[PDB]
Amino acid sequence: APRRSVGELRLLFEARAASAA
Amino acid sequence: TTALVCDNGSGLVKAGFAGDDAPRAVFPSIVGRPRHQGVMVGMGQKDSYVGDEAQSKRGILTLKYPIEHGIITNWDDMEKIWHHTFYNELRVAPEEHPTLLTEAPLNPKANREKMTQIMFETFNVPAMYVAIQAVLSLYASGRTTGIVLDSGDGVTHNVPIYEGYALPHAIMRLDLAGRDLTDYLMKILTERGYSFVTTAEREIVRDIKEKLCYVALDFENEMATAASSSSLEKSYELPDGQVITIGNERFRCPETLFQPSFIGMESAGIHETTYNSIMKCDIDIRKDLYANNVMSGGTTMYPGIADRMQKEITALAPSTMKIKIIAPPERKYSVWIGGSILASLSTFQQMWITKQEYDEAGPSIVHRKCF
Amino acid sequence: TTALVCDNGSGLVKAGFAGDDAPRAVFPSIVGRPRHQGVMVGMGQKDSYVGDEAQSKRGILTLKYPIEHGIITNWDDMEKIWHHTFYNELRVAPEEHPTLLTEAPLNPKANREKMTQIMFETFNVPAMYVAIQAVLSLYASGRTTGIVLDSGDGVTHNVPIYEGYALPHAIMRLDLAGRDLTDYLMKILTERGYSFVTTAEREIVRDIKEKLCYVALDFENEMATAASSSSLEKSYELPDGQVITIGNERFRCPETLFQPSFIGMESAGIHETTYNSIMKCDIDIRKDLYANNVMSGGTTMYPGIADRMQKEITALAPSTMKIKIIAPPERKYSVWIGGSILASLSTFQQMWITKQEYDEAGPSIVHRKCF
Amino acid sequence: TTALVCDNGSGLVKAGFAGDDAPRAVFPSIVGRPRHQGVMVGMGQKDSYVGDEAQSKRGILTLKYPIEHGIITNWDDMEKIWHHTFYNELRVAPEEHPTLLTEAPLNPKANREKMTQIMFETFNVPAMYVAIQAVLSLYASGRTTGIVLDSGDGVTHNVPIYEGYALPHAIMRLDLAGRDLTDYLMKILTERGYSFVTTAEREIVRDIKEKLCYVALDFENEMATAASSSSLEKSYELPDGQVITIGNERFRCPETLFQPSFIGMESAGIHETTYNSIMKCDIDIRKDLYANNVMSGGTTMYPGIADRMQKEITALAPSTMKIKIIAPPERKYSVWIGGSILASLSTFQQMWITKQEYDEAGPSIVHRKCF
Amino acid sequence: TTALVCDNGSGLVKAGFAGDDAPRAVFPSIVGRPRHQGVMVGMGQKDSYVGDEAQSKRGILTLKYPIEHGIITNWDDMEKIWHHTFYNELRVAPEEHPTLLTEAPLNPKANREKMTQIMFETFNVPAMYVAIQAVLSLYASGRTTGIVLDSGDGVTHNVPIYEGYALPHAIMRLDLAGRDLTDYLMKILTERGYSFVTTAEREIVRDIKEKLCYVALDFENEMATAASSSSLEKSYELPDGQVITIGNERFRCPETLFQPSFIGMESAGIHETTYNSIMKCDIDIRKDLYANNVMSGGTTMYPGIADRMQKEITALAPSTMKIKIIAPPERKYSVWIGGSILASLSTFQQMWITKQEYDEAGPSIVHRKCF
Amino acid sequence: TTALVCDNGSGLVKAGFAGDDAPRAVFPSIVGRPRHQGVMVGMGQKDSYVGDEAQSKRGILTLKYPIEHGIITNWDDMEKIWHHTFYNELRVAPEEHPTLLTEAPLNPKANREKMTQIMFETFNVPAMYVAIQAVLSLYASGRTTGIVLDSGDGVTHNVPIYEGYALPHAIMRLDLAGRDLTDYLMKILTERGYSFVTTAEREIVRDIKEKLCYVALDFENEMATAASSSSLEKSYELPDGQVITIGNERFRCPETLFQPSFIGMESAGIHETTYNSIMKCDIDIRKDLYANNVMSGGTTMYPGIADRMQKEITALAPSTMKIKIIAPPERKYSVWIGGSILASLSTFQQMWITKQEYDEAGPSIVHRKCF
Ligand SMILES: Nc1ncnc2c1ncn2[C@@H]1O[C@H](COP(=O)(O)OP(=O)(O)O)[C@@H](O)[C@H]1O
Ligand SMILES: Nc1ncnc2c1ncn2[C@@H]1O[C@H](COP(=O)(O)OP(=O)(O)O)[C@@H](O)[C@H]1O
Ligand SMILES: Nc1ncnc2c1ncn2[C@@H]1O[C@H](COP(=O)(O)OP(=O)(O)O)[C@@H](O)[C@H]1O
Ligand SMILES: Nc1ncnc2c1ncn2[C@@H]1O[C@H](COP(=O)(O)OP(=O)(O)O)[C@@H](O)[C@H]1O
Ligand SMILES: Nc1ncnc2c1ncn2[C@@H]1O[C@H](COP(=O)(O)OP(=O)(O)O)[C@@H](O)[C@H]1O
Ligand SMILES: [Mg+2]
Ligand SMILES: [Mg+2]
Ligand SMILES: [Mg+2]
Ligand SMILES: [Mg+2]
Ligand SMILES: [Mg+2]
Repeated sequence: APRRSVGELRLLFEARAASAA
Repeated sequence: TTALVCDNGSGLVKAGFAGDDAPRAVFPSIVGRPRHQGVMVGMGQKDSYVGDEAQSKRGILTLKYPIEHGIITNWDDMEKIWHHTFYNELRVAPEEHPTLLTEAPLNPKANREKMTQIMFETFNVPAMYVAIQAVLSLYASGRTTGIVLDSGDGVTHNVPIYEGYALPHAIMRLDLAGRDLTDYLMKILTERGYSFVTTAEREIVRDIKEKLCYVALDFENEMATAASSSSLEKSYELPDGQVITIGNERFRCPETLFQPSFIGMESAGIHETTYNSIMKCDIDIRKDLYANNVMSGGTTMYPGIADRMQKEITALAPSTMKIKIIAPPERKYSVWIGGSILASLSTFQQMWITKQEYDEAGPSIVHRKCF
Repeated sequence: TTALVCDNGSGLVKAGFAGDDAPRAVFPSIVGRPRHQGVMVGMGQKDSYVGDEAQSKRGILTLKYPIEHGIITNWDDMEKIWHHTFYNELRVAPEEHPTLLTEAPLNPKANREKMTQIMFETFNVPAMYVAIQAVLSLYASGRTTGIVLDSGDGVTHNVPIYEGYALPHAIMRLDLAGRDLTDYLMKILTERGYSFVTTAEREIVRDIKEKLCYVALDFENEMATAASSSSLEKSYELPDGQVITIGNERFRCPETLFQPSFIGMESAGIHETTYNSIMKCDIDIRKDLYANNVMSGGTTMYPGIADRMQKEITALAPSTMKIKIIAPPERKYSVWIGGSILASLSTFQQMWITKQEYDEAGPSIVHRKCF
Repeated sequence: TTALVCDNGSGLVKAGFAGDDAPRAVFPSIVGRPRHQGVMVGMGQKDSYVGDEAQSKRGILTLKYPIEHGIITNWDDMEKIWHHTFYNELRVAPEEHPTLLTEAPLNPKANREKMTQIMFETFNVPAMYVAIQAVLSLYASGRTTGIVLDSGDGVTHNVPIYEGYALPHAIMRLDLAGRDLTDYLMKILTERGYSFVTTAEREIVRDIKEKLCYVALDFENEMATAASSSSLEKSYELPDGQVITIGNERFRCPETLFQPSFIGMESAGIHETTYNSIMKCDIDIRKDLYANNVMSGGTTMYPGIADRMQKEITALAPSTMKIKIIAPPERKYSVWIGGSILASLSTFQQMWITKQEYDEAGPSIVHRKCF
Repeated sequence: TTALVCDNGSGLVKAGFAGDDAPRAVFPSIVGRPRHQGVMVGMGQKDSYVGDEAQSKRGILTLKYPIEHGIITNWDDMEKIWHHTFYNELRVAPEEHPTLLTEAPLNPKANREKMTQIMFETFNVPAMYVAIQAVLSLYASGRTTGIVLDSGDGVTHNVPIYEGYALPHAIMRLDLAGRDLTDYLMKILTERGYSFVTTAEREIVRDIKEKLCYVALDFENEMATAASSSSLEKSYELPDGQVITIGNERFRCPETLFQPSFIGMESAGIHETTYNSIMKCDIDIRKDLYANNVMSGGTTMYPGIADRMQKEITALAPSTMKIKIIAPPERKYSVWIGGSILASLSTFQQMWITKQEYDEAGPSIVHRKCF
Repeated sequence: TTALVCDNGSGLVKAGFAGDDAPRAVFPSIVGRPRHQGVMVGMGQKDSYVGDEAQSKRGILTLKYPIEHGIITNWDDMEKIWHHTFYNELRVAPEEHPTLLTEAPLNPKANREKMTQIMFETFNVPAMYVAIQAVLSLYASGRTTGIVLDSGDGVTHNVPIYEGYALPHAIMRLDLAGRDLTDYLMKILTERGYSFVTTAEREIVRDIKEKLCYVALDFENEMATAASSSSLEKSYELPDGQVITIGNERFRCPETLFQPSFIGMESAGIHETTYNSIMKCDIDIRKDLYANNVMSGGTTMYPGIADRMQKEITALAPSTMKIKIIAPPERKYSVWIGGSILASLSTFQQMWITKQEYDEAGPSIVHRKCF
């Protein structure tokens, strides 16, 4: 996978937090 | 206030504000002190130089690293490196910025305590945390499941993780990394008479290692090819313009990661310790660890290291397993990028060690809260 | 409103609306709780996994079954399994749907009372009933007369019935079923070194049991054949791609149903307890019980179990009796299909425990109305 | 001719003639092979060293144990250990002396077969037997009834016995023993920076474990005391005279027997598996098992382990039961002493596997005669 | 035929037949060429003089050493030194006598190859070998285990050995030896105006170094004593009868072995590199290395060097360790005596490089066989 | 009061107040004593003449230099030269003016001590210092880093410096300078019969050397050109009007700096000793030494010496290195200008040897404070 921003990666972990919730 | 991420790994400090894509201060974790007489007055001739200052003066300084095998051995100089990091490079007063430190796993609790003491009593920082570097390396790769293989300047460690839930019994740490590779490269460059012995020369052989070395895909056949032909030889120009030429040393140096017995290290190689770490994991999750090998740290940057690692684990692991290695670009900075994610993550703001908790519980608090 | 059928048997919940041909929710009656240190953030907010979710995370969870030997031992987790069944799988509010539970016979009245309390006070259900699983198993076959052999995950029981009129003195329950078969299979797989010890591995040996095992028609000659030739050996692939090979263990495992002394269980085998149950029946009806053995429950699914059972009872029963075994397809779901019939039978709508009767009589009501 | 008893347990071989009060050869079950170059000719520099030879040369050898978790993994080196046992330590030709081997229960039949092959075809021994170590441990105490807890270097197992008649369904084996304790002690000694990584260092941490460690009577309060005061700290001197100091690690190490989750082992502790083994026994005999717990094996030698075990089982077992633990002195050698009794018992001389029976029946004979 | 041992170390050739107790040819490894005009015909005025010829003509020759820091820099003159060694001093034809050469460790493979080429193609010798000088130095002491510290004219190196099995990762070589001591002695003798600048004067200051210098036991107090009193001053008579007087220079010269920073060398001192070499060894063997420090080479001949080395290592090493230094008489010749042993050892006659092996494999063979 | 700088180098005294751009007293360091009878009374006929006095009377005086090879040989006459410098030339009382002396490096400590004694006890000066001439020569250029090549009347020396921090092991001093050039010029002018033998004639050949001589760019081709054509010949007029003509002597004289063997000096030339001095420096700084060769002293004034030096070092140094020579105008006075800077630098006023420190510590103080 190509480089992606921390601004992008954070929202993946916020989405995964909502999935774990 | 925007959080602060300071990867006091070995060899290079990576530091910068949280939420940035890359560390805005990267410099060597070196303190250098003048080696010779002080003949020429009319200058500050200052007692100590750190980072790029020390590199710019390399050949008159006794360079020293105050963190060795991921362990801070020399707190008086490490506190100079932190002072330089905060006040000269980042140009920020730490008493406004909560600082995410990080360290290797399986590391003396005295270190984590002294880092806590120094951060809360020298720099008065509002809050602090000490994440495991390999856990950060998953955040940088957007993963939630995988083995992480971090291979730094001073230590190499494996941490398997599955939807969270790091398996602490399956963690392994090797004490073999880029310094042992540099010193072995010096030992084998002695075999054709480039005598490097000073720490300045150690710092040049680090550059030779970074520029020329690569990992052989098939070490016996690469060794035979370098014996039969000069095609693998490369020429490099020393700071004084003396040309050197290097051959089978070019891949014999990083091969010691896969064959530690070359440096007399007894341990299993990095492929074997990766496999044995997966073998310490419960049998259900191994397929996803094989599918999610994450590589991080500067000594994973060697060309072909991912191909060699995949070959070796595919030889170790059962024939059906889809062995995959996530070794992206910028994996050198992945520990810092993972800290830049974690320190800015909205759920992590519960996790800081506040200074009130330190005033209540002393250095012992950082064993209770941090993993 | 359409009735609701929830077969909280052991091992698997089967649940679904009455009148459906098959249970639309089938999932393991497992609650799993994390075993390890949760280092990443994005976990731990959810701290208990149920059913197929516990299978999807098998290798990081301490799996537990809250119903053991057909007895609910752990009401706090069983109430989680019921919550999951109603709200997540069937996606229905139980306060509109009368729920047919079912349980094994000869079972502590404290269980039937706590199930009543939970159904009427946690889920507020309009009405409830607790049918005997073997009585349900007749409806799915269409019999009115027969031996029922139910053999579940936790218990095995025989209930003879004749035009109605279950003979309560001739009921027998064995406490030997698929969990004892799994644990004995683990004990004998240890004989060639596949060490399974975790509950995740118990859950894999359950799959090995379901995929490979079968019941020998002539155990001594099958054992001699497996000793003399590898033709009976089968290979299976573990979740990590490690191949295992299995031989006489393949039929020695389910043979323990016919020879409980293999697991140290004292009792007579399932053929002998079937015969002794017929021998407790009045001598006029025995010919129709021999002509109507009904087999149900998942551990009756083994290939050849009907042939072995017929051989053994034909050796036990008098030479004239036409021993016949009704072991159809889907006999794994026959208890649920029988509940789907009964709950939708127009004659049965008198039989529900209404919530008014519970408000008048407390848990004791379910001993007065239900058989 | 006087029989021969050779306890090839893990970690230490105990061997000697039957009827002796103590094994006259006790040495570590280690094979070591030179790690480094062969620089200095004029010496045999021999290819392999075993036992005390390997300990005397520890720091230049890659030590390996050919028996792992009570399972012989490396027959080529185990046959060297047997050769050393017979010809160098006991100084006897096995073709005159019938040899009582012993092994742990619930152990791969391939091991018992390969031991049979090796004894009858390499050493030509007149006769052989393979007693279960826990059954032997009764003879050394003089009991006829009890639940034996053997806890070795590689395995721990419980075997309840009543006037004879070992209950094979109630046997349990844990795969947790002194090696897992050594490796966890290494992991926690890393917490204050004594990095032990070589097998020589593993062999030193085994000595630290034997000299310093003890089992806490009340682990939470001992942990709090070691946190509040240095009174529990002890100093030990490494082979090079470097002093180390050890504190809560001193009892956190053997505590993992009671809390296997410290090493990530999921299983119940040794007190819980002892209780569950008694709970697998028929309800009449439990009172005499509680009255006759027999402890054996080197990892039962920890100070206070009997007191802690008695506390934990008295908390588990019903309040009336007279929980008693028979943990005598020399219980480290009780398995050998039990073999020295059994091999010299006149009733046992019927029981040997004769070489004629092996020539008739191959390795399979040792499953038919031996328990 | 009796073997031949030719220690082409730096500064002095030691040569003689194997089995002799002492080298029968000891002479300086010097080639001298006439510096001035050729005024006086009627003489050969020959182009070159070597050894004692060059010393006897010292003041008209530009003396040069063709081996520098253990590395042969000048093969055209080294081949003259070998010719002189064989034909003029030993008076023997090398084509009958297999020649044991020796060299320092960690030395360019081009040297070992060119020595092989020269021995097999110029001198046609039947066989050859190239032992490490420190490995030879054990044989002359009779040890099998120890650190060897060899300190020659051109190089100093540490090699730890244990029952054999030299630890190649713990070898260290310092590039500081008697020439650096001579040049520093010249630099400090300049401090009171004895200007020595010619190579003839370098060769006289070598004699002053050998005759007068000693190693201070407590350098600060010896320096203060030489500052406070003339009692430490000694007078020496130059070849022309000019008296010189020497004071604190007498021990400041060899002190640079312990404080290399005096010559601007950055490396740790010889005591520190001895300790660090023991610290590279596995922790079990360190006690026997401390018990077996072997000193060899001419620059270990200074009075008091053993006492100073013992004091310094006893300050470095743990207080319990029995630090012992084996610095016998004739330790100047111990490398040759060790070669005289090894070349006459009957086990060694397998080890020679035969000329057939060179004709098959060229110079590369001497990396395969020799250590 | 403004400090005083008195460069008692060889051949010429340069003296003057600090802060002046050029020394206001420059005169030869000569003492002359009447050679002949005292025939003519009525005059003082005074016993001694110094400086321009001695030059004005040259042909009746036995001229002598009291400083030889940078070493003061004749303190009774040097004290006359200092007396003349202070009282007759500068016309100042030294007891008000702290005096910065200077001397060459690697010079007998007896000189620095006697200069200290004389300054503090004959001239009662308030304070004194003794800077190394080459360190002063940097200040006049404005460098902080460089090779300094000082080439005086009596000595030539190389001192490498880097941001300060003179490397004392890499200093070299040659004892070859303008007096050896004068004496060789006299020896070769004898080849066409200009017999110069008196010290007056030595003082005339010094003028011939300064006026006519130059350094050949390509000595072999200049020698061939002077052999083939008279174009290189120059005519000079002696004080008595005798014309002399000079040819290949014109560049053969200063060529001896590059080929000391012409005067029988064995040492490497000034280009070779410059390169070898850079080669004693650590490999990182060599590029800045090549970029910063500083030339100073009167014998660097020869036309073409910078071009020849650049050619020779560019032939010696690696092809990439940007060899640059800083040989400015007034480099004859650069040592004095550097003293005029240093003595007026405000940071230096800490560095003076005060007379209180001399009264406390005697001549030994000037080894402790001064470099
Ligand atoms: N491009 C490269 N190729 C090979 N090695 C590299 C490269 N870049 C850095 N390294 C090596 O990686 C190490 C530094 O890695 P780093 O990640 O900064 O350490 P840490 O993990 O302790 O922060 C050094 O040994 C350095 O020589
Ligand atoms: N096809 C099959 N072959 C063998 N065993 C099976 C098969 N299907 C299910 N089982 C076993 O039957 C048991 C589950 O039966 P089930 O009827 O769901 O229990 P219950 O009667 O309590 O509802 C488990 O032990 C499972 O392993
Ligand atoms: N006094 C002691 N205290 C604690 N541990 C001990 C003691 N003696 C032996 N051990 C440990 O017990 C193990 C050896 O037990 P042993 O009975 O010889 O094994 P096995 O049962 O396989 O023969 C080793 O791990 C050793 O460290
Ligand atoms: N008695 C002595 N005291 C001090 N130094 C000595 C003595 N004898 C020899 N040396 C010095 O030792 C060096 C020669 O040692 P040697 O062992 O011959 O060298 P190598 O090890 O290369 O053969 C020379 O520097 C010499 O000056
Ligand atoms: N222009 C010149 N050309 C050649 N040689 C010169 C020149 N000027 C001075 N010299 C020589 O340089 C020497 C004086 O140099 P100087 O720097 O005054 O000595 P010091 O370095 O001891 O002060 C004398 O030998 C003089 O002949
Ligand atoms: Mg890092
Ligand atoms: Mg069922
Ligand atoms: Mg045992
Ligand atoms: Mg030598
Ligand atoms: Mg000068």
